[PDB]
Amino acid sequence: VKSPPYIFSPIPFLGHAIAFGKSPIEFLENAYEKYGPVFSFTMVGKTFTYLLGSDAAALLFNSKNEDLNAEDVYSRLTTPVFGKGVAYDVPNPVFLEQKKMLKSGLNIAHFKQHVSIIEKETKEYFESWGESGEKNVFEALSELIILTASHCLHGKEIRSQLNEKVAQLYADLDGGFSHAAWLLPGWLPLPSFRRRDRAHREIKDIFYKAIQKRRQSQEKIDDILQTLLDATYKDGRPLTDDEVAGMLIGLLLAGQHTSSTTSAWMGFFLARDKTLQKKCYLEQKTVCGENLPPLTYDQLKDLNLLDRCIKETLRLRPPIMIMMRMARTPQTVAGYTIPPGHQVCVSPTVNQRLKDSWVERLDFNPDRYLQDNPASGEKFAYVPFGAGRHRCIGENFAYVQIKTIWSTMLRLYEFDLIDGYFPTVNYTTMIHTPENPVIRYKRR
Amino acid sequence: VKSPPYIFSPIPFLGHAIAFGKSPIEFLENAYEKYGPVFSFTMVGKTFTYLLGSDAAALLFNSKNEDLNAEDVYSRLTTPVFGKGVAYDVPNPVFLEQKKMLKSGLNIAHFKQHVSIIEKETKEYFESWGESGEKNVFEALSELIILTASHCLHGKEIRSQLNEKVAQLYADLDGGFSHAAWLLPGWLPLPSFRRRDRAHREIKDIFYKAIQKRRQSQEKIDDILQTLLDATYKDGRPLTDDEVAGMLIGLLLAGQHTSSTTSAWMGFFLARDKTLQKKCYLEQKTVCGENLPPLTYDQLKDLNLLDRCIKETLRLRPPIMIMMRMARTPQTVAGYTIPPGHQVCVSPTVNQRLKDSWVERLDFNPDRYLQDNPASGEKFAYVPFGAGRHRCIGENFAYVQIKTIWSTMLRLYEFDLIDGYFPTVNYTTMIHTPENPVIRYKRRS
Ligand SMILES: OC[C@H]1O[C@@H]2O[C@H]3[C@H](O)[C@@H](O)[C@@H](O[C@H]4[C@H](O)[C@@H](O)[C@@H](O[C@H]5[C@H](O)[C@@H](O)[C@@H](O[C@H]6[C@H](O)[C@@H](O)[C@@H](O[C@H]7[C@H](O)[C@@H](O)[C@@H](O[C@H]8[C@H](O)[C@@H](O)[C@@H](O[C@H]1[C@H](O)[C@H]2O)O[C@@H]8CO)O[C@@H]7CO)O[C@@H]6CO)O[C@@H]5CO)O[C@@H]4CO)O[C@@H]3CO
Ligand SMILES: OC[C@H]1O[C@@H]2O[C@H]3[C@H](O)[C@@H](O)[C@@H](O[C@H]4[C@H](O)[C@@H](O)[C@@H](O[C@H]5[C@H](O)[C@@H](O)[C@@H](O[C@H]6[C@H](O)[C@@H](O)[C@@H](O[C@H]7[C@H](O)[C@@H](O)[C@@H](O[C@H]8[C@H](O)[C@@H](O)[C@@H](O[C@H]1[C@H](O)[C@H]2O)O[C@@H]8CO)O[C@@H]7CO)O[C@@H]6CO)O[C@@H]5CO)O[C@@H]4CO)O[C@@H]3CO
Ligand code: HEM
Ligand code: HEM
Ligand SMILES: CC(=O)N1CCN(c2ccc(OC[C@H]3CO[C@](Cn4ccnc4)(c4ccc(Cl)cc4Cl)O3)cc2)CC1
Ligand SMILES: CC(=O)N1CCN(c2ccc(OC[C@H]3CO[C@](Cn4ccnc4)(c4ccc(Cl)cc4Cl)O3)cc2)CC1
Repeated sequence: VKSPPYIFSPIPFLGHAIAFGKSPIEFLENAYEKYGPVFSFTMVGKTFTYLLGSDAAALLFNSKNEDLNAEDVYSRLTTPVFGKGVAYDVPNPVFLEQKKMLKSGLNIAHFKQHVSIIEKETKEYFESWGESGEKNVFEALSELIILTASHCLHGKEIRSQLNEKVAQLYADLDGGFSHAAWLLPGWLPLPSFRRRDRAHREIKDIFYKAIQKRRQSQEKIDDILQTLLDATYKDGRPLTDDEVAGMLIGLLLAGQHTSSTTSAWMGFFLARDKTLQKKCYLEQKTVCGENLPPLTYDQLKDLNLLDRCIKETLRLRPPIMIMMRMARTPQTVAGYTIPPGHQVCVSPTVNQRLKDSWVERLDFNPDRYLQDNPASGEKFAYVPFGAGRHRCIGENFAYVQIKTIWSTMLRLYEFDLIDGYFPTVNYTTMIHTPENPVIRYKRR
Repeated sequence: VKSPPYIFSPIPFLGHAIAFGKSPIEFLENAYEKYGPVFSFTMVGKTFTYLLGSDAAALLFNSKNEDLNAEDVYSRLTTPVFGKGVAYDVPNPVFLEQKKMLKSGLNIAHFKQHVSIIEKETKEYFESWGESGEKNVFEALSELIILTASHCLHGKEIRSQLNEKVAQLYADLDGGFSHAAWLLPGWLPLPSFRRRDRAHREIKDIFYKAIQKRRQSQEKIDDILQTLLDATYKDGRPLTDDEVAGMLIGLLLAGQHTSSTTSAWMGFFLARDKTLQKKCYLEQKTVCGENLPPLTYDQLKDLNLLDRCIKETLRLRPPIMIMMRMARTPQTVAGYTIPPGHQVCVSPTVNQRLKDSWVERLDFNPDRYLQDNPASGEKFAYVPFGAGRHRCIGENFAYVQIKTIWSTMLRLYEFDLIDGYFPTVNYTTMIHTPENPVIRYKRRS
């Protein structure tokens, strides 16, 4: 019985809050060098054990929620946003069943509807950008993906309900994913806290309309919303309008920022490497045809450089930078015993550029997978959508959304850095955004 | 006409204060990577331009004080501590004459007196350490250096006055060297300013009577104090007691924490590398004889290995991390022009560790000066004592003090890391101290 190596700190309560908050990746890498794959440190009165590399990460991924708990650590910020009865407000096994319902709605038949739907929105959004200029790509992508995600994961009913003042209510909901919502108790009246809670009530209320609007129309519509309204537990109990609305919010959030971010980054990687940008466009012609017809799901499967470009963007910029659990029981990894109380953590980001197992780690090189790599060489070195019980379900949909958008975007425009500026990473938010994400764009 | 590359910060007033504050060398080397030898950034509403590498630092080192001025940047810290009419409170030509006088005291005749003074102080101090144990070297060293530096630089009369009270007065003065004193206006009253001011008066008062008393006795004492009492500007004008008192405070502050931090680090470099440590002890025997007799200045010149260990310590841990100037007129380096108003900096630490010119840069290797190295291969790669008009005058004394101390310390003890711990650097203060500088020791064979 032995404790993970502990990283002592000068500052009594803050701990490593300032060094880690400043640049978590450098911090975690420096710690990996000095202390190894399993270590502890204190931030803001809380102790964190991190698991780095595949072997160590294995513990968090392979474990039961009974032993490494996700609600204990997420409820604080998620439950106020998504709502009661949904996600981390219920016991895990109840959650899994809701996960299976959402899974059902994410299949090839729906994805075939999604492709053309997203393609139209993309084309129609970018009518405002004209033939050339300099605009913020991430904000454009943020707005577009709020349109595409809603169109696909919510109904046409809800998509037709989106205006300026609804995006504001979504923005209010984003402000729930904060530094402060995690650390500070909910009973404090902060600006962001009231802002968020106001929007939750409103948007639940807006979803109540559209659920009622569809529950009553007879036209057989087969999208994701229908899948939810039709589903049932092992019980045989259908979902309450509340439950449904709860998981509609969870879909909107999961599906929006994780794809805007990633799309935005890939933009800058492709603008920095103009040869690779050219090859992606060439592959568009080679696969789909020189006449560039509207996109099909079946064509997507064959855009393999684009696919690896997305694989590689997610490698160097996974939007979920950290996974967390609470140790409810003692757990053993690498010979260390993590005591109950620690928040146990894995970082895809660190794992995915770890010097031990990636060649030219900081290089944007989608051909790395066409060689030997730990993404197939190792279990948990490449892990942007997690693994085990808490593993993602949006991977196919996120690949469809991003793929369609960038196909359309490369068809519209050639992209370039402004004065060679490659954006750095903003760590002031759990939304990890590119700093000043403005690209130059020529018509193709 | 082009200004240096500038590093932007989101944070409005503070700018890079946190990123620089936390790890300056890390910050500066990453900046070197992205931007090159010359760049500018801002902290707490001040803009800094750094000159990294021999070629760039040549600007600061070669420049005249009118162009790149030190009073403008040092005075707020310095004058309150040393007092008026001294150092950076007077125009630079006046300071040079002052430096010339101090220099004339730092000669071989006095250094020979110093050796046997310092050795005795060292032997006597470390009697409280006993056969073995675990103690805080850095604390022991600063305590010791206060005694040795006073004895050598102030004289026997002042050293006999050194008690618990006076040690506290000096520590209050040290408190004047805060980042706070550099940033915040002097009419504010933090606890530490009051202390600095009160202690400045009480120390001057002590030095006054000490100066008075020797100006009177007939004992022909040939030391650094007498050199000051007998000195004269080109004028013909001798120093007033307040000037003598000033530079005496200057001397103790100067010759104290520079030697104590450097000695402490060397302790840790020697404890980390045990076969190096033993070779140093063998050198003692090989040079001074097997009997290990009392140290002499002459013997110190032939301790080449210990010399290079100090040289190498100063290379990796120079006590003065940043030298600074105010730009009064515009200056040009590497094609860039620094506007008047920027604070222009060099860091010996960064220069002395630069991938480009240092083979295995982070390695403590005293024998690197027996190969081809940039200390002789370049101009300003190795500059722990500065260069140009503001060049240090204390190097020879520093070496005498540290060699004598560590020579003795090696004869007395063998040193070890506690649990393989090597202290990291404390940056929260201007005395760049080692973290938890406790060392293991046992009586040497
Ligand atoms: O000696 C090296 C160390 O010195 C300085 O640390 C001081 C620090 O600045 C102050 O904060 C204070 O420490 C108090 C601390 O704040 C409290 O948390 C508490 O500490 C207790 C721990 O909570 C508890 O876990 C246990 O500690 C044991 C560890 O659990 C166990 O793993 C092991 O620790 C070893 C580490 O695992 C290993 O990594 C290595 O530690 C290195 C550190 O990681 C590194 O940061 C540095 O530490 C410096 C530090 O920077 C200084 O500021 O080097 C270390 C090399 O040793 O080795 C560890 C063993 O040394 O064992 C420990 C038990 O030894 O108990 C502790 C109480 O002991 O109370 C503290 C009250 O002092 O003071 C410290 C000491 O000067
Ligand atoms: O633009 C004119 C500028 O040109 C020269 O600077 C170049 C520099 O020498 C190159 O090294 C390189 O600099 C890179 C830079 O170091 C990186 O940090 C990065 O910068 C991006 C930021 O990371 C990102 O945050 C954002 O910047 C925004 C700021 O965060 C925000 O505060 C605000 O900027 C305000 C400034 O804070 C404020 O001081 C003021 O700035 C003006 C300067 O004071 C003035 O000297 C001049 O700068 C010259 C510079 O001296 C040349 O050497 O004009 C400045 C701006 O007009 O005014 C701002 C208030 O609006 O807004 C910015 C958004 O711009 O984005 C930046 C830029 O991508 O990227 C750089 C790599 O390209 O390039 C620069 C520029 O060519
Ligand atoms: C690039 C896009 C995406 C990435 C990189 C991503 C990443 C992740 C990661 C890392 C996890 C594991 C979290 C943990 O273990 O703590 C996860 C879980 C999950 N994701 Fe995503 N996601 C993306 C898009 C989506 C989409 C579009 C949806 C909705 C269809 C979604 C819904 C979910 C759900 C329901 C979970 C399960 C949470 C749990 O079981 O505790 N994600 N995702
Ligand atoms: C190892 C110990 C020492 C180191 C590393 C050191 C370092 C330095 C450095 C880097 C400078 C240049 C300052 C600048 O340009 O900003 C300097 C200047 C100076 N030092 Fe030292 N020093 C040491 C010991 C001493 C001692 C013992 C004395 C007095 C006996 C002393 C007195 C001075 C003086 C008078 C200056 C000139 C300041 C000026 O002209 O602006 N130093 N020293
Ligand atoms: C203290 C500290 O150092 N830190 C505070 C906590 N910090 C953190 C916060 C949240 C987090 O996230 C995990 C939870 C919350 O969000 C998702 C991630 N997600 C998003 C899309 N797919 C998955 C999620 C799951 C299902 C659904 Cl329906 C929707 C979503 Cl948003 O899992 C991960 C890390 C890490 C940094
Ligand atoms: C904002 C910022 O980034 N920062 C704050 C200011 N920072 C700084 C502060 C002081 C400094 O110091 C140079 C001046 C001050 O002190 C000496 C150094 N000194 C000591 C011994 N030998 C030389 C000195 C010279 C002669 C005599 Cl008589 C006595 C002394 Cl104390 O020169 C150098 C740098 C640099 C870091």
